[PDB]
Amino acid sequence: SLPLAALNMRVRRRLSLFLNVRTQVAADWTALAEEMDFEYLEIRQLETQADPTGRLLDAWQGRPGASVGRLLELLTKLGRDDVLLELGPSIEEDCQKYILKQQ
Amino acid sequence: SLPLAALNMRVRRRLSLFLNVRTQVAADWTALAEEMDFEYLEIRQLETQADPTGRLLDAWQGRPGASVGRLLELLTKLGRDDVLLELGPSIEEDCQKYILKQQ
Amino acid sequence: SLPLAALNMRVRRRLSLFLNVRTQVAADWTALAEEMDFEYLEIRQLETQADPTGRLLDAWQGRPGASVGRLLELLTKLGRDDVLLELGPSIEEDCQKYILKQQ
Amino acid sequence: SLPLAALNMRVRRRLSLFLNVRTQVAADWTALAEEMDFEYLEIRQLETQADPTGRLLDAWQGRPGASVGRLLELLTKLGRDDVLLELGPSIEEDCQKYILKQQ
Amino acid sequence: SLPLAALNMRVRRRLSLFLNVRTQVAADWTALAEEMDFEYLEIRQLETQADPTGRLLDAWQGRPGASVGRLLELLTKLGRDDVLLELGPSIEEDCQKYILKQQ
Amino acid sequence: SLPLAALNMRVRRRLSLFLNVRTQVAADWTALAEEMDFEYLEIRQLETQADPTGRLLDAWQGRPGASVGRLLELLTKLGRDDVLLELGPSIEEDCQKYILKQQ
Amino acid sequence: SLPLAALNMRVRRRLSLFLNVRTQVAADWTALAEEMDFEYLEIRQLETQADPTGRLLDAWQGRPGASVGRLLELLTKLGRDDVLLELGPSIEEDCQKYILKQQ
Amino acid sequence: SLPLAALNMRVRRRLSLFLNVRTQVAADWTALAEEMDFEYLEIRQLETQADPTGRLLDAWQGRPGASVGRLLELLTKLGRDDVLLELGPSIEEDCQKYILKQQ
Amino acid sequence: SLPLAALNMRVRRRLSLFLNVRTQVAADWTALAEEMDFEYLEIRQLETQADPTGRLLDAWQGRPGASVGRLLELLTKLGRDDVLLELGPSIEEDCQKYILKQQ
Amino acid sequence: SLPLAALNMRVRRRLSLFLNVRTQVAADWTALAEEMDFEYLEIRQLETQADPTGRLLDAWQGRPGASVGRLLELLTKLGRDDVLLELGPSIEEDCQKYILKQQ
Amino acid sequence: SLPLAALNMRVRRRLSLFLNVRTQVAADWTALAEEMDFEYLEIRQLETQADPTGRLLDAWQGRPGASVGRLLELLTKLGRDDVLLELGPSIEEDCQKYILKQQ
Amino acid sequence: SLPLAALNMRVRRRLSLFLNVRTQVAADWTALAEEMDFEYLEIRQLETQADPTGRLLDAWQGRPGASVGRLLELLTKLGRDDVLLELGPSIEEDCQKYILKQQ
Amino acid sequence: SLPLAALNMRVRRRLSLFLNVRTQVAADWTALAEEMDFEYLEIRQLETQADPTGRLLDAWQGRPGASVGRLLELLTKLGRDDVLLELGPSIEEDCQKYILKQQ
Repeated sequence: SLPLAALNMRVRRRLSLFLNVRTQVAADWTALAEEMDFEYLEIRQLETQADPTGRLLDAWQGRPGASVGRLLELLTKLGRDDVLLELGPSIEEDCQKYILKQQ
Repeated sequence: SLPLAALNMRVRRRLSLFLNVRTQVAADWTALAEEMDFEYLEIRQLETQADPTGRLLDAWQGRPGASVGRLLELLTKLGRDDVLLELGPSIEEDCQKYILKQQ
Repeated sequence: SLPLAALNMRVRRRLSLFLNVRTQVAADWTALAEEMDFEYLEIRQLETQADPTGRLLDAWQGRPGASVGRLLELLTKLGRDDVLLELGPSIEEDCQKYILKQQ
Repeated sequence: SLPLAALNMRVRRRLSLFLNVRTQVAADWTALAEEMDFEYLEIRQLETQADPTGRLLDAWQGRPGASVGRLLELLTKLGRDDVLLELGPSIEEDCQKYILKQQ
Repeated sequence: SLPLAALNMRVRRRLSLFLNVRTQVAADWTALAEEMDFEYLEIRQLETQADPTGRLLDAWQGRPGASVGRLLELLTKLGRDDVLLELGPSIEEDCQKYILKQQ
Repeated sequence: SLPLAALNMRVRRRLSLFLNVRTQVAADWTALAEEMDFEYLEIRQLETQADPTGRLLDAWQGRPGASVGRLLELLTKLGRDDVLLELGPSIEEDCQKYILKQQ
Repeated sequence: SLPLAALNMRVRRRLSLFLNVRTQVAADWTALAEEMDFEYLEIRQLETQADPTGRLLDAWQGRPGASVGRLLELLTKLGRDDVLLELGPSIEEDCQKYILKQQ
Repeated sequence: SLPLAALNMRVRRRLSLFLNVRTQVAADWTALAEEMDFEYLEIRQLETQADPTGRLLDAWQGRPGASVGRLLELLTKLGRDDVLLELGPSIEEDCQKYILKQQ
Repeated sequence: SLPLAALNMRVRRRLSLFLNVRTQVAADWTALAEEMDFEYLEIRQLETQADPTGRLLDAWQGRPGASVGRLLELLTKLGRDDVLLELGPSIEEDCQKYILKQQ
Repeated sequence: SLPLAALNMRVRRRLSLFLNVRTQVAADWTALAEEMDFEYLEIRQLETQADPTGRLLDAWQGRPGASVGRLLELLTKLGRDDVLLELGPSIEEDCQKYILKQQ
Repeated sequence: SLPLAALNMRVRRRLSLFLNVRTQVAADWTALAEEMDFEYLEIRQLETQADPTGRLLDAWQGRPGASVGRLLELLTKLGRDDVLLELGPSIEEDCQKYILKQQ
Repeated sequence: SLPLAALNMRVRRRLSLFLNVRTQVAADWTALAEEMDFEYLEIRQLETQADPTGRLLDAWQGRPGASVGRLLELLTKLGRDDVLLELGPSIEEDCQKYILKQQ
Repeated sequence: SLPLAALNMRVRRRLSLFLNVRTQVAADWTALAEEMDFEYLEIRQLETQADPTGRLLDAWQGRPGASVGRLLELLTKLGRDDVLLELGPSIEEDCQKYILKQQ
């Protein structure tokens, strides 16, 4: 559907709080980065700078498959329903704000 | 119900004091880790780093069945009523604080 | 009320010292930029150049809702009462100077 | 087809919002600048001044292969379909305005 | 009283030496971060970057209850009188310097 | 053949689960680190940081003999056929993905 | 067949209760350790640390002949049918769980 | 008097050599940990990690009664005059060094 | 031979992906920076800013020994044949493009 | 004595190499910035931009106490005799050049 | 020899591409500006406007030591042989054109 | 004599391999840190970040007694002649390189 | 001669298998630890952690008399010719590998 420029700073910080908690067992932002067809060296470069989830979403702005619904189904494919229950209405509320800005 | 981000540092330390006392006979954090569908190698990786209960709860943040009530009923399924009598009101008090933060 | 041209260089530097301290947790200038209906790409463009709070106030000069009182109530909506206690009398003192310049 | 003077300020700002978000992994304006046969020192000179995408399009005004359709196919060669879905109708609407100005 | 901008780099380093010694038993900076109404994911994000006490004080700059006396009474509520006996006169000496800078 | 940048995060975590189970009798990651011509002090430095198998593979990125097939035959020389039966098809599936990324 | 990572913590504790009862006459874990081609000094090193059956199974993770069926036939070769009658269905139930995790 | 930050690494290792020799009869570091008002689960958590005397002194850094003279009188209350005869002049020599660092 | 202005953005990013993976054991970009006669404080200054390999190549633009072949033989002297097998044809392809631009 | 315009680019880079190595323990440029009566928010603003020592000396150009000898005695008050032994003759050589330019 | 009016726009742009790449480590145009006896405030004024190398050469038009050979030996004194190998024949070709214009 | 900026990355890594092997009995980097008049909380802060020997040498850059010969005699005072026999000629070879850079 | 960093993981495990078999009559690792001038409390601290021979060799890395030949003659002074007949060629083979690494 619509690109990830609809997601403003408040949602993109709340995704960061969940996803850059770096765990060796479960699906942190590196599992998401692998599901978005990033090379290992790209993920390893994103590990260095702070907020790697935000830089991951910035690097996944211009990619041939990127959208908001693709992000919401990749977060379901990872099984992390932690984020879709809290960022459920906020992502829709920032979708409708971007649509109203496009009028 | 609500995710394990409602559980702040004070409760998550008091669960750690009970659960990472590693016993060969009774139900320590490894029995809880088995009840949360972790592989043996995941539990064996969590044994290495300090506070394995806290890293266990961090790795069980994003999992398809995780919640606070699921944790409270898995601690009942293990029979450890040691923790539910002391962390009874504290888990509710940090549930209501997270709800009030969501307003 | 009156536009943000009443705010001269001394107040606009003291807002910059508080607001462009970039934090991942609390409300820096990006939370304020989101509260003023800026797109994510606008905020991301303002991050690049130095003094992003000053360029944020320059980009919020000509906007349909902009005023001094709107700024003072958006800084209350973010909860940052750090700035309203120190820039309390200075914003009024530069309001009254702009009024006296209009005579 | 027709040169890049057909692209007025509104499209050239919306390309700037997408393309000068400088990422180390994906295709920002420097990948586009490399696809338009610029030397490394030219791109390095364009990095210094603000809005490097606008100065990139100004430096690619007079070049032997430059057109609007060449820009639209170089943005497809980079795979960034982020911009062609939002700047789809606007580039055509400013093409038809330039044609009507030529009568 | 007065905000935490009165606390310069020397005091803010000496608080860091005491408070980011991370202990599982006593009150390190995470107990202080919980006493300042931070979510678990905020504290978990502050654990990642170096000097978490300094980033904790930066994130507690703009918060509705923040002051120097609030910090001095939260360090008493944690019972850590280690810091109030050594940073006793230094916090007052940097309070009086900030007051003299305000004249 | 092809370098270890073909091995993305999912395989490199599954090698970590088998290989950093530290045993005194059998061949854990330290036997593999010795087979890759590392000094004792290098292995002793890799023991300190978490995920020593991942940091071992990162330190064996740029080495004169490193490849994917060299890793698969060093894991056979150690006799650990535990990993080649489960990471059999996954290493080939991430080889073919890296080849398709090179086109 | 499938490796010993299928055996989670509950089965690996119930094997430990039977097998590390150290007897001079019958077949405890040292007879099993001899049947798995361990040297005397390896078994003597495993005697020192607590739960020697669990460390024995960890040291027999990566070995050229190790599997679950090999363990079940070595426990038959020792004649200990004490364990195969109680850990009969549990080893199959944790085999099928590992297969379902591999999907 | 003065806090336990006066005690540097050499004294804190020599206390560790005496006190973490774990005896069932006499007063090792657990008797000292009980005399410093630690809960049983705190002491049981300190038993797990290596150098429990050093982690005990780190956890007794910020506590309402902690000082160097309190430590020297709690080691007298336990009757262990083994440590006060060898760490007699060294604790004073590191007290006077901390005082000279405070000037 | 020819200077490092022949190396455009695509090669200079692919060198960055390999070389700024910062390892304590092997030869990352700091070993290369030492082989190019940089002082420790220069390398320590280059560590601070992002993409230190790109800023390293920019600081090694104007140096008395710098060329493309010198870079290719210093990457052989470090033994990193990881980069010469993938950036083999690309460095020649951007050499021949710079020569054709010089005509 | 004479102002800091006597210090040209070569000395001001060599002070930068020593002083902006950011350490948590010793006296980097932030201790010097505190000794020159800068507020915490000023130092925090200078941390953001690259070469903070050079921007620190630029912000300490016009200040009521600034001179070259004041800088040389503040670098002695911090105890950093690292810089006065190497930038000993160079600061005098650029003092005498500024005097000869004033004739 | 002959003044810098012999250097036309094409050479003066190619010197600009090399020299105004602003590096903190090597010799950019500010090292050249220091070698031509400019004050720090002059160089700091030249930093503000775009193409600082061209404005540097314009400000070094009328100076008592300025010539083309002085520029070619100051670029050798800085060790930047990057520019003398590419702007070797072009500076001579624009010297001979200026001589032929003087006839 | 000469400061620790003479010691480049290769020597400073080889000191790190010997000195940050953390032992409870012998003289690791913490004994060296105590011999260089660091407080316990400084050493405890240096323990947290990786390569504590390198950060120890960075924090001992600007200190009133620091030099290369002081380091070589403090490593003799600790009795560690392990490092002076292997880093014997390398420290002199990087001393003479720094002297030749000073010319 | 050469230090104990020449002894890699395979020899250091084979010494551990012989030497940490703890006997009350013969010469285990504690007799060797006494022959290397360790205090009783040091040996008693090394008894606690697993592989006490490896931690004994790590604590005897930096000691004024430590070498490989000193170890081989202290194992002869204890009369244990069990280890010199099996670790005869392996210690020489890892000596020659360390020499070839020093080239």
